[PDB]
Amino acid sequence: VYEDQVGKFDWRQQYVGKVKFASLEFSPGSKKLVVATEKNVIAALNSRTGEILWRHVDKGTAEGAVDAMLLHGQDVITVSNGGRIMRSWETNIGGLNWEITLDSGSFQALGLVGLQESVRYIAVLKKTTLALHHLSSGHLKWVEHLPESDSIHYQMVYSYGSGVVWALGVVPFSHVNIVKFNVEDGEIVQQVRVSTPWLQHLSGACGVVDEAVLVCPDPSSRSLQTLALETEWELRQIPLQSLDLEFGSGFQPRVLPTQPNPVDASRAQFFLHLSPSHYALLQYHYGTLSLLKNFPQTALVSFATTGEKTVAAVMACRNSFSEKSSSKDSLACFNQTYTINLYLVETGRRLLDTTITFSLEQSGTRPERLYIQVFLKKDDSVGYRALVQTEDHLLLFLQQLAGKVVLWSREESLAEVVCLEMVDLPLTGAQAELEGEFGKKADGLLGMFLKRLSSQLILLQAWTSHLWKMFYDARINIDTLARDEFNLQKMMVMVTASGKLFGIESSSGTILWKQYLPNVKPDSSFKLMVQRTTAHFPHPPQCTLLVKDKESGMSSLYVFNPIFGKWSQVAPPVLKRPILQSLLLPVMDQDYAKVLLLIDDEYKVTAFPATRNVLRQLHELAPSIFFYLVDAEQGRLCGYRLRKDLTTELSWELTIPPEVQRIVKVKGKRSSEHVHSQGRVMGDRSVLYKSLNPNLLAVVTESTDAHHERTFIGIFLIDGVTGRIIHSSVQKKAKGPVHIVHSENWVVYQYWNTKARRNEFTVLELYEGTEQYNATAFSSLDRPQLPQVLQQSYIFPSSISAMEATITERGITSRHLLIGLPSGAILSLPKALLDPRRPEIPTEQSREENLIPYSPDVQIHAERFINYNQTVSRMRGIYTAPSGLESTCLVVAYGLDIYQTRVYPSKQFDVLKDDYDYVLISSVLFGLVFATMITKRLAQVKLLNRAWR
Amino acid sequence: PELLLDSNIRLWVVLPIVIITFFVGMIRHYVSILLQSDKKLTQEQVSDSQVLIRSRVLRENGKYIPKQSFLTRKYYFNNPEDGFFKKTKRKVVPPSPMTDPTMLTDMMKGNVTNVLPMILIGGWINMTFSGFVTTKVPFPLTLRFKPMLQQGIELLTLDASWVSSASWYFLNVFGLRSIYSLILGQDNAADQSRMMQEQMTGAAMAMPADTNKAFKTEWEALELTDHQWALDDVEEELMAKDLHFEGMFKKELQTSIF
Ligand SMILES: *[C@@H]1O[C@H](CO)[C@@H](O[C@@H]2O[C@H](CO)[C@@H](O[C@@H]3O[C@H](CO)[C@@H](O)[C@H](O)[C@@H]3O)[C@H](O)[C@H]2NC(C)=O)[C@H](O)[C@H]1NC(C)=O
Ligand SMILES: *[C@@H]1O[C@H](CO)[C@@H](O[C@@H]2O[C@H](CO)[C@@H](O[C@@H]3O[C@H](CO)[C@@H](O)[C@H](O)[C@@H]3O)[C@H](O)[C@H]2NC(C)=O)[C@H](O)[C@H]1NC(C)=O
Repeated sequence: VYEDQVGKFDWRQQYVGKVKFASLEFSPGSKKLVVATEKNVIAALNSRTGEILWRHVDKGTAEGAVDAMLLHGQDVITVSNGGRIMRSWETNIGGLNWEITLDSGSFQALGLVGLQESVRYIAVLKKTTLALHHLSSGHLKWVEHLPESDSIHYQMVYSYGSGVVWALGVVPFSHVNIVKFNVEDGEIVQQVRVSTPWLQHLSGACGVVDEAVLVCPDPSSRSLQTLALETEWELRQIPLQSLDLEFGSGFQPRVLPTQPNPVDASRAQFFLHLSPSHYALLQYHYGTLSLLKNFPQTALVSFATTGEKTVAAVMACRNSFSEKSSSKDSLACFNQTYTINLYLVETGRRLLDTTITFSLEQSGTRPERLYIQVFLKKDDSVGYRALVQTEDHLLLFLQQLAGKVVLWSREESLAEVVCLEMVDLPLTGAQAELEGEFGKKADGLLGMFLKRLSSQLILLQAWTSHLWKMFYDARINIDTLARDEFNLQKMMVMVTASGKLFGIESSSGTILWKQYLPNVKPDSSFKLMVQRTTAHFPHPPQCTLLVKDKESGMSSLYVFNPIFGKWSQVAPPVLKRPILQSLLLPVMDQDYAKVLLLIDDEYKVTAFPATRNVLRQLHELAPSIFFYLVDAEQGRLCGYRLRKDLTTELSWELTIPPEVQRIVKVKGKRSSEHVHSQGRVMGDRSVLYKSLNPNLLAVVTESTDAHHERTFIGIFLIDGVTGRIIHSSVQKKAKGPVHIVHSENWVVYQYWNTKARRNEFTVLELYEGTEQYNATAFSSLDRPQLPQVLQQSYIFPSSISAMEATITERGITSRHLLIGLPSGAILSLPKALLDPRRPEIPTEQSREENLIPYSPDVQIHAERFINYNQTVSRMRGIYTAPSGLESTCLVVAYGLDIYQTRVYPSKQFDVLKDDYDYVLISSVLFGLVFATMITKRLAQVKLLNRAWR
Repeated sequence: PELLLDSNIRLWVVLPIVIITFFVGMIRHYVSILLQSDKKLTQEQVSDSQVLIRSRVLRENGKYIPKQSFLTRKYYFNNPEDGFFKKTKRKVVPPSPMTDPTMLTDMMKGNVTNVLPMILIGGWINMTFSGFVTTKVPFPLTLRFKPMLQQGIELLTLDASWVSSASWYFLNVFGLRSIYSLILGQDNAADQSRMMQEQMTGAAMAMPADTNKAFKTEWEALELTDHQWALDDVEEELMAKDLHFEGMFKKELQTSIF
């Protein structure tokens, strides 16, 4: 069936990380565009269309990061990790050309060295070790040590086409040593010693210009040092009088040199960074300096070469411009508009054809990085493509001259997703009309009759209009966003760690709205929750978002709309210390909304929707709400509770030794979960009652000490109501990543054994006896009993990156467990297979009722593969949302890409069967009538003939 | 109320099944009428039947008859010298029913095996729709009927109230059992359950399986019966009143002559 419906109601969107090292070479340039991002993934985009041709993902915990990336005519070279493994890739195809291992050093810089004709070797300089490898094949022959390496920092390695390799060594505050070697064999020629007390950094700063000219700025005395590595003896200090001498007080000055690798020689032009934004192109001939084109604003600049001519692109904030403290605004209609202009490098000419103008929509984002791809065409036309990078995470491409400046934009901030939720659609016009027409407060019989008559008349008019439309025929999604009989299209909100809110649809998958936060630093805690639903009219939907930091300790709450995007005019303030925890109260008040309260570090309850009836209901509840807090470093499990109005009191306390055990993860019970059957059939006919706990938390603790044999891992089951451990399970030979999922009454946690290289699967289930309790009111104050705990063991030959369970509204269908694999395919397996009631020896009644003999051998069937073709490179998490029919769950797997589908728990029992031929049914239906009418006359004539004869 | 269903499964299953069973019953009735064939009746058997009717009528209505003529009839029937039933003897067929075997056969034959053809129809209908949910029955049911009721849905938590198309049509068969006679009449032969079972008034009521034995049985039955002249009691009308002849004589004026 899956082959027939390839892409009917599923979609996958592939993304990549933030662009770090992107090049815009390939003079032929059919569609190739290489990008190496900061998440250990190297991708290739298309200039024309924009799709991904070939991408590769190695790592992403802490190793395999890209450090440097060089580019030859057809072959690309890059170094991963920190100087251990280096592999070279291709652009015409996708794969590995060659690989090379390095020694144990600290990667600082690499470059290309050409013997006499072209590049034959690459030079890699580490903290102390210096090496040189081949570019075509992989061979290490040139490797040697430097004179002084301990108190010496080597950076900014420059190479010449003559055949001499130069190396610059600048210590933080002392002297400077420039060394040089040959290219044929390792031979130290001579060493230059120069004293410079104001030379502090050299990694990114000083550049090489002209032909071995070292130029360095100095804001202390506001001067320039120029020295010759090739010839001369010492440096020559140059004062800054011919141009405007304006160096920022608290700013280190930067140089922007450029030297084409294919060309043995270099250029004599370079940009100087001044203050926040002050660039100036100047040329150094021998001792005289010519400055021209004193750029006033020049927010960003870029260099480019195509042939013997050099181009410099300048990005300015122009469109009525009004410059603020650091940002730039344009007061005409759209605001935040920028222009790109081309300039000559040899002279200071400005092209009259190159004039790019584009504006952004969101406010706050500013350009960060930009590349330029000039190419010669025709005879007297210069064409170039600019790729401006948005401040947070976004890519954009511009054309030279067309109808629209923006060609393709890819959202690169949709990779790292922290929290995600799904909300429904408001209503349908006819449905809303019917709901409003039914609404009656107090009326008599005559009134209801009149209303019914009016509704009937409206229905008749609608039917007449419909029939007219049929007779005639016989002869923006944001605006509509209507619902249907089975709600399958839902609006999902995604939150990025960067701080961007994305609203995408479930059916199509197009970006509807996207909002930006003022400022979000890395590793921030996010939490989204929906208070007001969309089923009602009287007030717009309300969605709240909590965000807190780690370093400073700031907590903020936002109240926005998940349907449109505009935020409401209601927001409480936050004071004291950052918000610790939040809880959603099921009781509703005010109009149709839920009440939210938060706990401060001063142990106080703050209510979000301040309302007299809200506080009255909260006070009437009083000793009914409990709060448990969990600590990892402190290792202290606390329980507080509300008393009378608003105050904490310690009720139950637990402590765990941090040195022995360590807290890792804590899962609980979902709020939206309903259990249909409260008992289970047993061998003969007897009922068995279960043990359902709405208030029960599970703690997973591991061992701090890691050894081959000594490994401690266990699960604690504690009630949040009263401190009382139900069951404490412990293993002895398990370690590594452990995943725990909690369900109706069964816990599923997986581990890895060191004694035997395998992954063991433990299923825990809680069961009561044959007699039931009160069974009308459940409370944890009472119920002084201990439920039976059942454990079983299985084998799963995989890693299980993610695990989730399909959750349905009523809970009548089966309970499938979705498991992700490192490959990317997601497999769904039934819970019945992993049942604790698996008899070892085949028993008569056991095999008679419903049971399969126990066998610890779980194989991965290829038929039970939801992901047939579309795969997820990194499965961070999977979210399952219950649909509305009965047996339909929407599964969305997030991570490096996005993919959405529908999972069928047990085939289908709510929708009409697909293979249902109506021709046969209609033919039979008509033939029955035809045969009845045929036989009627036969019977009549038979009766008449029998009577007469 | 749960398990929200589509509006396309009710218009493509319920109505088709209802019309299917309705027209199947009607077609069966019409074909049963068409296939009915007359049985040949021989003159001697006809005469035997008429003599039997005459003797039975004598047995029933014998009070309002003269005693002399009644004894003449009874002698003509009995007549120890010649005897009509005694002399007139036709061919005899060897029998086979026996006391205990037939006493048991009265129940053994019955109508036990007349449900299978309807089961065939239900099986075909269920084969057409494998995984389907037609309707729910308000009547609470026990979980031991779920295998017979659902028969194609893999659900153990679901209640047995939700029925499949098989039981839906099965209940549809007997729902119109008393409705078929409403349009046809008292003598209806549209019963879908009893397909092979012949249900009719019955051609040739008289069935003289053994003419001689029936003759002897009627001969002894007519000897047993007595005579009680119900005419001898005429005094009851003697002392009475005559007011009904005044009765419609009033209402016989009102009609004129056409
Ligand atoms: C099972 O749990 C339920 C709920 O806890 C118990 O029903 C509740 O029982 C209490 C105590 O008998 C009732 O409180 C009553 O309050 C009135 C005043 O409102 C007072 O006059 C009585 O003396 C009594 O204290 C409460 O109304 C009742 N709730 C309901 C909904 O009936 C039930 O007794 C428990 N059953 C067992 C076997 O433990
Ligand atoms: C996994 O995805 C690949 C694509 O990357 C599938 O190969 C392509 O599959 C599509 C249909 O899924 C083929 O399209 C077909 O084209 C013919 C005309 O050429 C048309 O008559 C068909 O109706 C259909 O549209 C496409 O040709 C095919 N491409 C190749 C190179 O084979 C692949 O089948 C997928 N794997 C599966 C389905 O197991």
